[PDB]
Amino acid sequence: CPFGEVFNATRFASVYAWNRKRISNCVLYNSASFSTFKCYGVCFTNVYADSFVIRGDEVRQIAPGQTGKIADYNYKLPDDFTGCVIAWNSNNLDSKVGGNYNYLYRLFRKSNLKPFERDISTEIYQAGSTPCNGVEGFNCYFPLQSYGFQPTNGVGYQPYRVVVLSFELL
Amino acid sequence: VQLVQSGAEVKKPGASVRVSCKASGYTFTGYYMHWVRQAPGQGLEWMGWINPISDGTNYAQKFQGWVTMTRDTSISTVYMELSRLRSDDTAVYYCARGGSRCSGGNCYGWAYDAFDIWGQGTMITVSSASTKGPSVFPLGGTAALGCLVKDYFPEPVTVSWNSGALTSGVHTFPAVLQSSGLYSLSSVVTVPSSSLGTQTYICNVNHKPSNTKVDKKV
Amino acid sequence: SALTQPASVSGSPGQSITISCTGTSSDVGGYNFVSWYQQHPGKAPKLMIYDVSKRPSGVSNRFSGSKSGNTASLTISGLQAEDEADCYCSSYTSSSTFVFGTGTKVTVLGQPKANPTVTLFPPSSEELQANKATLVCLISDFYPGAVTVAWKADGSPVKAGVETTKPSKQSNNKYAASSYLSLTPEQWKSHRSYSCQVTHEGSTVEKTVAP
Repeated sequence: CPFGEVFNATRFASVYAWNRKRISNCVLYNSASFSTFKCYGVCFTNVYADSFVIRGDEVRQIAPGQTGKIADYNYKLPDDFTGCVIAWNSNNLDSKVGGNYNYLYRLFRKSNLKPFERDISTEIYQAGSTPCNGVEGFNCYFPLQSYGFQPTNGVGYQPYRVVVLSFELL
Repeated sequence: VQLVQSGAEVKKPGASVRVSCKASGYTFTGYYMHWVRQAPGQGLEWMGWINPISDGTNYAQKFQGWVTMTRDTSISTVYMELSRLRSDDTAVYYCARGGSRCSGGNCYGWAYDAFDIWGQGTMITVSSASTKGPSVFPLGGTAALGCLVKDYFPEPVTVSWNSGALTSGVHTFPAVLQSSGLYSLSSVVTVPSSSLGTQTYICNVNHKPSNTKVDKKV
Repeated sequence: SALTQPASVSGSPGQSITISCTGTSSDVGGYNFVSWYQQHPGKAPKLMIYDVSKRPSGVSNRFSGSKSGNTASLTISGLQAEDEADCYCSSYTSSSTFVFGTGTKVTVLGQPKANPTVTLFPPSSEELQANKATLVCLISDFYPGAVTVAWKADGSPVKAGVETTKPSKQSNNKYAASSYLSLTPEQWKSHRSYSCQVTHEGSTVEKTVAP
């Protein structure tokens, strides 16, 4: 299957517009190469693959019934998570000098998600009876913030790529 | 964590100007990018800001439309345009950093904490005139020699005596806009009287926008 | 869009000074987001106090402030001539915008009255061959920074071609300024002696140069 297309892919999208390189019509643990390798639950029919930027703390987020920013306001899962997840570093790739703004994550949103929606809006998150009309400032914000990733970040603050391999069996 | 603005620029009335603010050493997108105007003698008038994450402007009710703020991600640089320039837009325009980390508990904090390097904007009709550098000779304990630099436009002019670490009592007065749209400063020195006839004193005047280097002996 | 400071505050060395920032029930009332900025002449602003009371690192503990009701305060303790500046206050608004106060000059009393030292130069003979001429009067190291400048021509005053700066702080707390005299080579050579005469607190230093 097209793994070298999906996995070792020079650009990965900010989570706010998470990729779905679904494959079809077509060991990773052993000889260790990656940080988080969890095959939760454990032939497939419809297999789903995803990749986005996160730091090294909040891999915790992407899981059934798990609570916080990249679960809540970016990418949330159901409670019966059958699949394999491959998370691993990308500090030598995702960390330029004096700022890495090539990445983003959704901060401001009224509600969390249900499982597996994508939502990409830059529409100004309504905060007060004072309107926004797109004119931000106070009572009117910009929904996202960038990760601003950079290299000396310790064990907590460095970008780590993720592979989500969710499966659906009709 | 450091900012640097572009240099002073002159525009004839009716034109516009590009004015940039450049970040170094901190996350350029987490914090907002504001801009404030200080005309000569007046206080600081907030103008507007720009979200470095892709777009987003708010202005104050006197600068709207004709001021236009934009950014670019590649070199961590933000830009401000002044359309429809008229004479009392001549001012000093700061870019300001202070902004949208959070509204939560872990992270927060407002109030512009990193300003920048006072980028002038001069609006006049007069054309670029170059420096005319006559000397001013000395008159005995002390002595005061200098270089007069006359009839130039625009600011600034860099003066340095003997072009290096010879700066005992170097005082280079600010120019007055003479009543013709031209400038004129003066760089006076204080030197011992016994050094005269024995040491050679040579100012270095350099006016960039007319490509003019000038040296003379006093 | 209006937050009200006094234009002018005057404090003694050692003493404390109060600089209020009025704002009615919009942003200074219910929004604990008053901020104070300091500005020396020539220099860019500097963050004195953010978040009503807190201070950012490097700023002396001598500075302090609170905010209750419709008045925000910034108090400088143990004053110094080092502290003499423009101190602006600042808040953000329900109007989503950002708004500075009118600005407050601090003067710190008790500084030595210093007289101007005056140097006067003659016209530049190189310019005489260029068919122009300039007298150069340099006024340095005076306080308080006020100079009336008058030019003379062997006794009677000359009005045209006199062009003078407004007094400006140098880097050692005393003031400084220049004056120049546009002059025509025929008028310079015909006379006996022109004079630069500077007046400061009623003073009579008058440098004079002759052909």
